Order: sequence, then C-alpha cells, then structure tokens
Amino acid sequence: PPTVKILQSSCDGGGHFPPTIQLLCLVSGYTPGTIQITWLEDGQVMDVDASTQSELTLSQKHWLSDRTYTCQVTYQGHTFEDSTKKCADSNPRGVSAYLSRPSPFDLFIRKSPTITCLVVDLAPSKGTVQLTWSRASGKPVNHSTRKEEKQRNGTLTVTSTLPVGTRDWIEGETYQCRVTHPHLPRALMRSTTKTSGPRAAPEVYAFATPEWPGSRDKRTLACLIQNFMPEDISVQWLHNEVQLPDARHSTTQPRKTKGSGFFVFSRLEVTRAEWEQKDEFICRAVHEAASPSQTVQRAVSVN
Amino acid sequence: TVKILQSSCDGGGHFPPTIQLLCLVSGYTPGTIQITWLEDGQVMDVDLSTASTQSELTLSQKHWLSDRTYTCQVTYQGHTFEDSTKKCADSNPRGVSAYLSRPSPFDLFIRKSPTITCLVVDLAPSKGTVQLTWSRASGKPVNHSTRKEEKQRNGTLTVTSTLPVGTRDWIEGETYQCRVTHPHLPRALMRSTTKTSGPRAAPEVYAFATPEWPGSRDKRTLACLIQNFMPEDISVQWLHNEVQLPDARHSTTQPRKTKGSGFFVFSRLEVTRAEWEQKDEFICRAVHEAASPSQTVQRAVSVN
Amino acid sequence: KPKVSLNPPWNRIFKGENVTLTCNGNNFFEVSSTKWFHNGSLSEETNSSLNIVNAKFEDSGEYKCQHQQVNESEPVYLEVFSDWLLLQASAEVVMEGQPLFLRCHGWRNWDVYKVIYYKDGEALKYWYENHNISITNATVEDSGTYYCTGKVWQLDYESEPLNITVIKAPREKYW
Ligand SMILES: *[C@@H]1O[C@H](CO)[C@@H](O[C@@H]2O[C@H](CO)[C@@H](O[C@@H]3O[C@H](CO[C@H]4O[C@H](CO)[C@@H](O)[C@H](O)[C@@H]4O)[C@@H](O)[C@H](O[C@H]4O[C@H](CO)[C@@H](O)[C@H](O)[C@@H]4O)[C@@H]3O)[C@H](O)[C@H]2NC(C)=O)[C@H](O)[C@H]1NC(C)=O
Ligand SMILES: *[C@@H]1O[C@H](CO)[C@@H](O[C@@H]2O[C@H](CO)[C@@H](O[C@@H]3O[C@H](CO[C@H]4O[C@H](CO)[C@@H](O)[C@H](O)[C@@H]4O)[C@@H](O)[C@H](O[C@H]4O[C@H](CO)[C@@H](O)[C@H](O)[C@@H]4O)[C@@H]3O)[C@H](O)[C@H]2NC(C)=O)[C@H](O)[C@H]1NC(C)=O
Ligand SMILES: *[C@@H]1O[C@H](CO)[C@@H](O[C@@H]2O[C@H](CO)[C@@H](O[C@@H]3O[C@H](CO)[C@@H](O)[C@H](O[C@H]4O[C@H](CO)[C@@H](O)[C@H](O)[C@@H]4O)[C@@H]3O)[C@H](O)[C@H]2NC(C)=O)[C@H](O)[C@H]1NC(C)=O
Ligand SMILES: *[C@@H]1O[C@H](CO[C@@H]2O[C@@H](C)[C@@H](O)[C@@H](O)[C@@H]2O)[C@@H](O[C@@H]2O[C@H](CO)[C@@H](O)[C@H](O)[C@H]2NC(C)=O)[C@H](O)[C@H]1NC(C)=O
Ligand SMILES: *[C@@H]1O[C@H](CO)[C@@H](O[C@@H]2O[C@H](CO)[C@@H](O)[C@H](O)[C@H]2NC(C)=O)[C@H](O)[C@H]1NC(C)=O
Ligand SMILES: *[C@@H]1O[C@H](CO)[C@@H](O)[C@H](O)[C@H]1NC(C)=O
Ligand SMILES: *[C@@H]1O[C@H](CO)[C@@H](O)[C@H](O)[C@H]1NC(C)=O
Repeated sequence: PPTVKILQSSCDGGGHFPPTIQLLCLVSGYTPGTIQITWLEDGQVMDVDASTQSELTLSQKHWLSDRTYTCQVTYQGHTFEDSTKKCADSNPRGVSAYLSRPSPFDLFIRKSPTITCLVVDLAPSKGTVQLTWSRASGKPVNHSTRKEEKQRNGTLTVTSTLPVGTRDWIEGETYQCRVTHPHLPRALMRSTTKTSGPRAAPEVYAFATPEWPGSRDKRTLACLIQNFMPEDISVQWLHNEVQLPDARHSTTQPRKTKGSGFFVFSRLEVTRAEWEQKDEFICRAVHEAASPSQTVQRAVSVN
Repeated sequence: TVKILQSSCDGGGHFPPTIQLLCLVSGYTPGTIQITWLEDGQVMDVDLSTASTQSELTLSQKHWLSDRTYTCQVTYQGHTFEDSTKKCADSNPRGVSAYLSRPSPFDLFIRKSPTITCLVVDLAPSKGTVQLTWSRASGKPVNHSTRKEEKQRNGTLTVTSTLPVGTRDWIEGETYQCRVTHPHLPRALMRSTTKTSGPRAAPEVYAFATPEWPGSRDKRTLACLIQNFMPEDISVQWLHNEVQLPDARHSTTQPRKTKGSGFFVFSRLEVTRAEWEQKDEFICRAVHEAASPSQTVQRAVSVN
Repeated sequence: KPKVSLNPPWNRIFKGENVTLTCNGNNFFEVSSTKWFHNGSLSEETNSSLNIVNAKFEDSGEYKCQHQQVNESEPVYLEVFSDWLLLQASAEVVMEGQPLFLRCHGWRNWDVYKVIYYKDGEALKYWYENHNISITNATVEDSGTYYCTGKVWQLDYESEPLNITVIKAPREKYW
C-alpha cells in the first residue's frame, strides 16, 4: 500500500491549457516486487503510458471533453486507484434514465428475457431514487433485482433488472420504468415495447482476411450481417461448437443501410494455435426473423 | 528546461484541500542554480540548488480560488526563465463553446490543401463583431481565414473560421491557436491544435467482395477492413476504374481500438449488377500518415 | 369593485411557493369584513391578506374577495405547476399600457442557463443566464404563444406554452 498521486500540467499565462497535457502518476514508498499501472479512460483500456512515474500525453480535445482518467496500480494485495479530470466549478449533470430492450440471445435462445433500467449521474448525498416497474395492461410483474454502484467520478449508478415472460414480450406488451427522487419535480418515465414494422431474415457472411507477412501469429476473422429488420440482433462466435467469451470479439452497433435495412460487423482475433487445429469457426446471428430457429450461421476455416 | 505541475482535481472535478505546486527544473549543467517563487510580482520563495525543486508550494482553499498568478523563475548563471500558473480558466465561459477541428489525411496528403476550422457556438447577438485570431505557437506568418457568421433559429450565433495550412508545417508538429475575444466573454476563448504524438504503424488493408446471395441477384457488397494503424485518424475511399466514388456510396465506421496496439475500421460499399458484370476492379484506399512514402495503401476487389 | 392583487405577481407558481392575495378597495374596512372565496365555497380568513404558504395542488382555482358588502370582486385564477421550467407572466389580459413581464422560473431557486424565449416558433431572445422580458408599453403585435427553454443541471428542459393577449384600444373614436 504505497502513496499514489497524480499531477496535472497547469495552465500557463492567463489560464490557458497547454496544447499537450502531461499527466504524471507517481507511486512512491513501496517494496518493489511487482509494478503494474493502468491508465483507464472512463473505465476503458489504454496502451502503455522506491518511486515510479507514469506519463500520459493528452490533446486539448480529449482533456476538454470532460473525461475521467483512472490511474490504477496493482500491488498483489489490492488494485488501488486514483482519479483525475477537468474540474468544473459547479452545476453537476442531472439524473439520467435509460431503458434497454432484451437481447435476442436471451429472448429466443436462453428463453429468459431481462429488461434493464439504468439510472446514472446520481448524487452520493441524499440519493434514494425509487424504481417502479409497471405494465401497460396492468398485469402483475415479476420480482426485480436492484443494485447500486459507486463510479469513478463519484456519481451513483442504479441498475434494475426485471425478467420478462417470453410470451408477454412476443405479443407486444409495453413495460414502463418510473424513477422517483425527492428533489426531482417530476418522475422520470421510460417505456420499452417491441419493434413493430417489417421483418427480414438477416444475411450473414463470415470470412477470413488473408495473412499479412508481418505477423505470422494472429488472424482476423470477421462477419458481416446485413439486410435485417428490425435492428435488434445478437452476434456470437462458436469454436468447435463452443461459445467464445464476449470479450474476444467486437461487434459494431447497428447502422441503417442505404437500401432497406441494417448492417453490423463483427471482428475477432485468433492465435495460430487455433488456426493449426483446422477447427470450424462459426459466426452466428440471432434475430427475430432468422427462420426457422431464430438463428442463422456461417462457417469458415483454412483454405 | 523548466516545467510546472499542479495538484489534480479529484473525482468529479473538486479541488482537493492543500493544493501542491511542483516546479520541475531539469536538463542543465550543474552549477549555481537558483529558483524563485513569485506571487503577483512579489516574493514567495527563494531556493538554491547545485534535480528539481526541493520545496513545493503548499496552499489552502483560499488562494487557489480567484485570480492569483504564481510564477516559477530560474535565474541560473544570469540566465532567466519564467513560467506562470493560474487556476485554469473556464473552457466554455458563459456556456459559449469552441471546437477546433483537424485536417483529414485525405486533404492533408492527396488534396494537399489542409484546412483547420474553428467553430464558436452558443454565442449571442450583439452590437459588434466576434474578433477571432489565428496564431502559431512557434510564431510564423498566417494565411488569413474565411470567417463566416450564422443566425441559427434558436437565437444563438455561430462563428466559423477556416484557415488553410501547409502540409509540411502540420507534419513537423506545429501548433495552431484560435483566439476569440468577444466582448461578452470575460477574457477570451483559447483553443490549440497539434498533430497527435505517439507510435506510428502502417495500416493493413483487406478488401474483398461478399459471395453471391441467392435472394436478390442484383446488388453485391464490397467490404474493406483496415486495421493495425496508429494514430486513430484515417481516410477511407472507394475507386472505380480510377475515379473516386461519391462519399455517400459507402459507409465507414468510426475508429475503434483492437485487442492489442492499433485501431480498426470497416468500410461497406454497395455495387449494382451492371457495374459488377463489367468485370471492373474496385479499389479500397486508406490514407494514413504512417503509410510511407505515398501515405496511401490500397487493395483490389474483383469477381473470381 | 375591489381588485385582488397577488404579492408576488405571476399567479402561475410552483408547488410549495408563496403568494399573498389582497384586495385594497376604496374603503379600509379590513376588520372582520373581508370574505375570501375559493371555488364556490367560504374560507376561514377574515383579514384582507390571505397568505398561501406551501401551495399544494388543492390550493389552485379561482379566488374572490367580498370586502364588506359591495357586489363582488373579479376572480383571480391561481394555477400551481410542478414542471422543471415554468413561464411566469405579470398579466395575460394586459392592456396596451402597463408593461408586460416574462420570467423563466426553474424548479426551486435552481440556476437556469442558455435561456431562450419563443414567439410562436420564432425565438425571441437567448441569454447565457436567466433573464427577464420587460416589454414596456406592449403594442398589438406582442401576443401569442410564449415558452422558454433552458438548461438545468446541464440538461435541457422546455416550459409549457402560455397564451398572452394584449387587445386593442378601448374607444379611440374622438370623431
Ligand atoms: C461517471 O461515470 C459513469 C460511468 O463510470 C458515467 O455513466 C455513464 O453515463 C453514460 C451517459 O449517461 C452512459 O451511456 C449510456 O449507456 C446506456 C447503457 O446501454 C449500454 O450498456 C448496457 C449495459 O449496461 C448494454 O446492455 C447496452 O447494450 C449498451 O451497450 C446506453 O443505452 C445509452 O445509449 C443511449 O444514449 C445515447 C446518447 O448518450 C444514444 O446515442 C443511444 O442511441 C441511446 O439512446 C448511453 O450510451 C453509460 O452507460 C454510463 N456508464 C455506465 C457504466 O453505465 C457518468 O456519466 C459519469 N459522470 C459524468 C458527470 O460524466
Ligand atoms: C442552436 O441550434 C444550433 C444548430 O441547430 C446548435 O449548434 C450546434 O451545436 C452542436 C453542439 O455543440 C454542434 O455539434 C458539435 O459539433 C462539434 C464539431 O463536429 C465536428 O465533427 C463532425 C463529425 O463528427 C463534423 O460533421 C462537423 O462539421 C465538425 O467538423 C463536435 O465536436 C461537438 O461534440 C462532439 O464531439 C464530442 C467530443 O469532443 C462528443 O462528446 C460529442 O458527443 C460530439 O460527438 C458537437 O457535436 C453543431 O455543430 C452546431 N451546429 C452548427 C454550428 O451549425 C446550437 O447548439 C443551438 N443552441 C442551443 C442553446 O441549443
Ligand atoms: C378549485 O378548482 C381547481 C381547478 O380549477 C382545482 O385544482 C385542480 O386540482 C386537481 C387535484 O384535485 C388537479 O388534478 C391533478 O391531480 C393529480 C393527483 O391526482 C396531480 O398529479 C396533478 O398534478 C400533476 O401531476 C403530475 C406531476 O406529479 C403531472 O404529470 C400531471 O400532468 C399533473 O399536471 C393535478 O394536480 C387539477 O389539475 C387542478 N386544476 C388545475 C387547473 O390545475 C382545485 O383543487 C379546486 N379547489 C378545491 C378546494 O378543490
Ligand atoms: C427578474 O425579475 C425578478 C422579479 O421581478 C420583480 O417583479 C416584477 C413584477 C417587476 O416589478 C421587477 O421589476 C421586479 O424586480 C427578479 O427577482 C428579484 O431580485 C431582487 C434582487 O435580488 C430581489 O430584491 C427581489 O425580491 C426579487 N423578486 C422577487 C419576486 O423575489 C430577478 O432578479 C430578475 N432577473 C433575473 C431573474 O435574471
Ligand atoms: C415562504 O416560503 C418559505 C419556503 O419557500 C416558507 O418559509 C416558512 O415560513 C414559516 C412562517 O410563515 C416558518 O414557520 C417556516 O419555518 C418557514 N420555512 C423555512 C424558512 O424553511 C413559507 O412557505 C413562506 N414564508 C413566509 C414567512 O411566508
Ligand atoms: C409607453 O411606456 C410608458 C408606460 O406607459 C409611457 O410613459 C411612455 O410614454 C410610452 N411610450 C410610448 C412610445 O408610447
Ligand atoms: C392560443 O390562442 C390561439 C389563437 O386564438 C389559439 O389558436 C390557441 O389554440 C391558443 N392556445 C391555447 C393553449 O389555448
């Protein structure tokens, strides 16, 4: 448990930010057995940069965008963290509410839909937002799980997950999330329903880009899913019929194609170890119109 | 070399108590090195060294709240160096916002006419003009600006200023400064832009055609993945028989970080059967600063 | 006919605010002669000043006063709101003379920034902070729907439309 501090390049002249800002994370007073510093950008992942100093170079736009940077040191016992941000005099952001539709994977494959109500930009002091779940038809709802989390910038996050009957959601039942706060004049109303309209089966194309001579280690597998309506789609990757972790692949958010529908891109990086095994790599897309079993898949391999 | 560091604002942006100021003086021949601290032109601290400062400025939440200027000075062997510090001014005074864009690689290397745009928004109408100035940190002649005013419906004003710059100047790492001195704004709006620093990696481009769907035998989709490039800026273009297609014909995703060091972008284009059945070659081109020497890397797409 | 005045003005108020209704009248028979009427009812106030504190939703409605006998007083409509932003006007049947006052009041005394007033689609005035409208001797064209949009707690909010009529000259004539 050493002393960890962060120093920021102050303004010059009449309070002008330098064009390049150098944050200096100092970790002092420790027994050196293992040293590891991460530079999270609002919880994300950043590349690489007694007493140790870590340097972070930032542009004007990134610093002025009001983003919190977390310098986290891992010291076996724990994973201590600091925080740094552009500091505003007053006027914190007000309470925000969001409602998320169930994923197609949990709607058609696992048959256990769960809707999530998210309350963000709360206040640590006098924050007791009450979340109420209601239905348009007035039928009783299932028990919901509510959790509270402390973020890096000091604000609170309230997550309420409620399971939804598959038959009720398929028919078109509308669910409503009510957020009530003593200071708030009105109650935050959020509504989630189905995506009515035209339906088209997704078209899935999996492929392997060719090997760059520079790196004989890793291959980039990718999958384009186009011409599907509505925009609710789940993308998965299967290796020898085993689902890979969600952190292995990255899927682009749905975007409306020019002609009639939506298109998404999924990209995954594989090591030569799985490439030598000659296994069949399957890109799978779960969509409401991906008949017959709400699923369309493609397979790629060597050659 | 003399630099300065304050105490970082904690969490949501609240000033921690007992603000600490650090003056880093380094890169010198050892000798009679003397460092002084000044408060609004007065005397605050005098230091002597033969290493940065051995004494750091400890304040309270009474001084680091208003217009107070703290100066770190080095008077080493008759050579005087000065650095000034103050509570960092508001980035958006009175809510007026300033955005300083950067030239794309496309007009940085191919069009050879880079342009930087300073956009001042959320202003208010007044009897006068919005004085905007373009400067360079090193200090060099400027190439004018195409100033333009707007009268948005919500009652707010808008000032746009486009300045053409030399590609050689931007490549070397020059800093371009946009200054706004509207009378409503207390002091000024001070924006700076500079080419991103860090490692550089030549992009890898893989362009291909999707195989033919049995549903509709009219349109095909050409997809181009550009990965392993640093920094994050790039331009993606599609060429048919060596003439550039309109930007509306293709969709390019925003840059995203890969598992390792580098970014990746997907570009999707739609082609008709008449264009495709002519057996023409479709070029996917990525313009990036690290793709030496032409700064462009392109690949080809064709049937069978 | 006594006239009931509200201190402060802008009968459009938030829940929990303060008003004081008082009809002056030519006479000064305040002692046990002022009867205050809510919607078709009789209140329990005898003084000429009726103070509403912590104005609930039930305190809204039409108010009248009956200082001694006379005939009656002109009813005043008091409406309580609970929105983030409310447009408060000094009067809505304002003559061509006495000025017109407009204020964008947020919930509680919360600072409102980037306040924009509207004039039935066309924006009237935008200011960085909260600002009033003080139209002195409003003419005929100063009528229609008014509403203000602001930024409270760094979030955008919009008020409710308010219809303001200024009417024309009473008689003129003079042959
Ligand atoms: C302090 O730090 C916290 C986090 O550490 C910040 O909280 C974040 O706030 C932002 C904006 O309020 C949140 O962004 C929103 O996230 C929603 C969540 O959906 C995603 O996440 C769920 C899992 O939780 C996934 O299942 C889902 O598929 C999504 O991937 C989105 O739904 C929101 O999108 C909506 O709004 C955007 C505009 O913002 C629209 O463009 C979209 O179309 C859509 O309508 C949105 O992206 C973020 O999620 C919060 N973090 C966390 C961890 O929840 C605080 O804001 C920060 N404090 C300050 C003052 O900055
Ligand atoms: C009155 O109405 C006018 C117009 O109706 C509003 O003016 C608009 O204000 C918005 C908000 O500031 C402006 O949008 C901003 O654009 C900046 C510059 O964008 C560049 O890049 C895009 C491509 O992404 C180009 O298309 C564009 O031409 C510019 O070259 C952005 O930097 C702003 O923020 C973005 O970046 C940050 C990160 O720095 C992100 O966090 C943001 O989410 C966002 O992505 C912002 O998007 C818009 O340009 C203005 N219109 C104009 C000038 O015509 C007034 O705001 C409005 N007044 C009030 C009081 O509401
Ligand atoms: C004298 O007459 C007036 C009417 O001229 C009367 O005022 C009315 O009171 C009722 C309440 O009895 C108001 O009706 C609504 O009641 C619900 C609660 O049941 C409230 O929630 C309403 O307020 C808002 O609530 C939400 C915010 O929490 C809003 O989203 C919603 O849209 C509502 O606007 C509201 O109070 C009725 O609106 C008023 N009348 C007017 C014109 O406002 C008064 O009660 C009468 N006097 C007596 C003594 O009865
Ligand atoms: C906007 O106006 C309010 C109140 O306006 C008052 O009432 C009107 C009918 C008209 O007569 C105006 O000239 C009056 O000023 C202002 O709030 C007042 O602020 C002063 C100064 O602090 C205070 O003494 C008064 O008590 C306040 N009025 C009330 C009713 O509390 C306000 O300052 C004006 N400007 C804004 C909001 O930017
Ligand atoms: C004016 O409004 C304030 C709050 O908006 C209230 O003040 C209360 O006044 C009564 C006396 O009338 C006191 O007994 C309370 O202690 C006050 N509350 C406070 C100060 O929080 C009340 O609604 C109005 N005040 C007056 C004097 O009319
Ligand atoms: C209107 O403003 C005041 C208030 O009535 C009045 O004294 C003034 O003479 C009027 N001005 C005009 C131009 O009518
Ligand atoms: C305001 O007055 C106009 C003109 O008479 C009318 O069209 C409009 O409906 C009115 N608005 C309300 C809310 O009564």
